Amino acid sequence: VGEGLGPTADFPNGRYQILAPLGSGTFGKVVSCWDRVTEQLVAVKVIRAVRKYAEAARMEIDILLELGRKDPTSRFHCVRMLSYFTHVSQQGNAHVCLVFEHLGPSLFDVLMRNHFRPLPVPILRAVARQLLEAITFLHEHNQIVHTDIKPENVLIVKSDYTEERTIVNPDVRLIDFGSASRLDKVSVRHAIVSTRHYRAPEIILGTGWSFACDIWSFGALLVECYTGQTLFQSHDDLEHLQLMQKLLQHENGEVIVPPPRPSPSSTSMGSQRRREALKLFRDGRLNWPEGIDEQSANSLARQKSIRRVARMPELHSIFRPEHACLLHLIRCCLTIDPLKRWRPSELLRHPFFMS
Ligand SMILES: [Ca+2]
Repeated sequence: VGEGLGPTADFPNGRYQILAPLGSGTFGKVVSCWDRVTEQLVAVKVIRAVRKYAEAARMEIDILLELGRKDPTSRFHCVRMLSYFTHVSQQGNAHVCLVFEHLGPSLFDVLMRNHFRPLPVPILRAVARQLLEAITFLHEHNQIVHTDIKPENVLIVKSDYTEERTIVNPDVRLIDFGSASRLDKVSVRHAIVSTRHYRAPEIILGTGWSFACDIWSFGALLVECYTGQTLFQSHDDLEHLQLMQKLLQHENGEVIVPPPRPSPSSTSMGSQRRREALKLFRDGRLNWPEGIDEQSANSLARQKSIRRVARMPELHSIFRPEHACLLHLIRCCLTIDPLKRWRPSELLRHPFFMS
């Protein structure tokens, strides 16, 4: 902190003076910075010179250029990239740096600051609306899928506050386009995408994901805003799918069904994924709980999973009677079949947003 990034003729110690940390992750670090040229606060994302995260940073730049061209003022609530540069470190490491408008706390930071208590519904509604506007812009105006919708990637960059500090009138930015994919030509993909807790079932099952996987993540995000708590807390595919089945078991038509079995000759990424997913099934049904151990009749692992699934609520029981409208909205999102999920422009017409 206190160094500069992006040396220039006028500012050889760096145009962007590092002020404070903002966030970090496997991608690298985000720092609050003073732009010595325009004399503004900005946020700069510096990607670790690791190649994996650096080539992701370059596709992010490309998408953000197109989003910013179509929406300079972020009326559709995607983060605005102001600039980008390569910071050749004094060692020799070149870091890809993205310069963003001044940012703000994430939804995760908000939940954490409130001790993972429920977000009040009027704020939930305002955040949900702006995030759907962002997702509509991506899917329908740009044919881009984000794939990484989660609390850490939804920022409140501007916000009035009511006094501890409450949040009123949030101004949302969706961030992190380093995993976004253009789907205007290629309709379906099969790579594993999304962080575990927000990952749609079709990604696990190998049946092909598209725009709809973002609506699943969105639905899981909203439930977490309502309860304060991550909805799917498993890191194992078999148990994760069962938690989905349990949540939705009282929703008509909501069953986890296996992918079609691939030709044994088929070498594609999608076939490989479907073969793996089929190991989660026995005679066409999800092989839970028996598939958790299957090496011991009496199993500690199997017993833990049974308790975790028993603790998982049915979707309808999460919501207070007076919040039936939000439940109806989430039902249009948390559908196991991606073809049943609503488009974000349709979700924006839902009565939850008129009232
Ligand atoms: Ca990410």
